[PDB]
Amino acid sequence: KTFEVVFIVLVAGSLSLVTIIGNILVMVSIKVNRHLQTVNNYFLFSLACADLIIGVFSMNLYTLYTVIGYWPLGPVVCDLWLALDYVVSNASVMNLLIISFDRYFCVTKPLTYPVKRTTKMAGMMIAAAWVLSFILWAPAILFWQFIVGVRTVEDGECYIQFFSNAAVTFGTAIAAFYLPVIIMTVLYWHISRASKPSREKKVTRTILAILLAFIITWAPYNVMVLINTFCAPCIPNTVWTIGYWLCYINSTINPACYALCNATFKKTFKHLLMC
Amino acid sequence: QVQLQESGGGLVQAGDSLRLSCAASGFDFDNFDDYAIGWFRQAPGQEREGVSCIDPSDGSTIYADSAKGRFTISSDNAENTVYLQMNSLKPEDTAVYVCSAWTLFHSDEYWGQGTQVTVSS
Ligand SMILES: Cc1c(Cl)c(OCC(=O)N2CCN(C)CC2)nc2sc(C(=O)NC3CC3)c(N)c12
Ligand SMILES: C[N+](C)(C)CC#CCOC1=NOCC1
Repeated sequence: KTFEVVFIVLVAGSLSLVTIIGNILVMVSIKVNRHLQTVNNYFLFSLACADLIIGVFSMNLYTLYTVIGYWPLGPVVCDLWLALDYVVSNASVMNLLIISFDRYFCVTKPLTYPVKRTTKMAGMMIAAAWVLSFILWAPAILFWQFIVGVRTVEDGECYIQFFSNAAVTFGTAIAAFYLPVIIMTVLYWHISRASKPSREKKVTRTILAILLAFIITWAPYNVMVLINTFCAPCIPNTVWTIGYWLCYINSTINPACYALCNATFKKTFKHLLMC
Repeated sequence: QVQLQESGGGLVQAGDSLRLSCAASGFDFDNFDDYAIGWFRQAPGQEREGVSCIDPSDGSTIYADSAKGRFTISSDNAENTVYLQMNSLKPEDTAVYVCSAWTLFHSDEYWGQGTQVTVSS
């Protein structure tokens, strides 16, 4: 027990550290190297930002939550942290979605779309992602206690209240994960099937890496959210922790499946680390 | 990184033909195979529209609706150099022709210097 806590804080802490370091490297490498400053990498920039926010704030506060056994910081910063976390995670997923769309359009109309698409459009789509994430999650999180008339959240624990009622739970969860993953998988299927063998094996390779990443990371919690919404004593806390962390690590593996999956990005990376 | 230089730029009367060649320099790690290459013409004050594009690894040709039937594109995989031959040209095809290369999903995208092609009559 004396070495266990430090082991936990070391694993989780170092994980978060690797997250923020990696994404900082992405942003920095995109700003520093003009050659990779394409419109397709602006989405990677926004993604790196969201994953940075997740990497610094969500991971450490949830590490604290889990390592102490309860949430001491208070109801105000509880609602704040949860709002932030959900909004920026949803932002991350919407970013992945918008990347999927962009890649689809770049694939289908290979000569018209890349020229027709401008940076202003990219900024517009990014802003759309963040805004829609905020609207979908933030107002429902903080103002649920004001509407219900009580804060269902226990004094020691810090979860979201509206999951106590399934009607909103499903509606938000599918709009955050299920619908977006359906769209991503189907249009990526369009990409793979219509685009393309070295040229063709690789497409299925990258698409598979990306989709398997997104799924193995985001699916556990989203289905755990659906399980707990039916019965209260049904889900313990250890598996919950596992699910939450599994959701967090996506923001750690994002530079691998989008940035470092390309050849130049890593070569750029090396010089920053190699001074 | 890599510079892409073009050739063949010159004068031609209506009905004649030309052969623009785009050569790409030596690249580190990335294989010429891993790059798809397209030709883009830029007319005075006009938007940089795409004429055609070729995937050397697959040999797949994708032409624009404007230059279909006249323009033919290929390459030499061993030489790492692409050739775009245009036939039966019009004075509407007076523009600066540049050579672009995009890695899949539009990372590592490159643009060249460009050569002038002016059609008389
Ligand atoms: C998202 C979530 C929800 Cl929706 C939830 O459900 C709350 C609930 O309905 N009840 C009613 C029945 N009571 C006995 C218990 C509270 N409980 C947890 S616990 C936890 C975590 O992260 N636990 C960590 C410390 C291990 C969550 N993320 C989480
Ligand atoms: C998953 N976590 C609770 C840690 C943060 C969040 C959120 C809201 O949006 C999404 N949930 O899953 C897919 C995106």
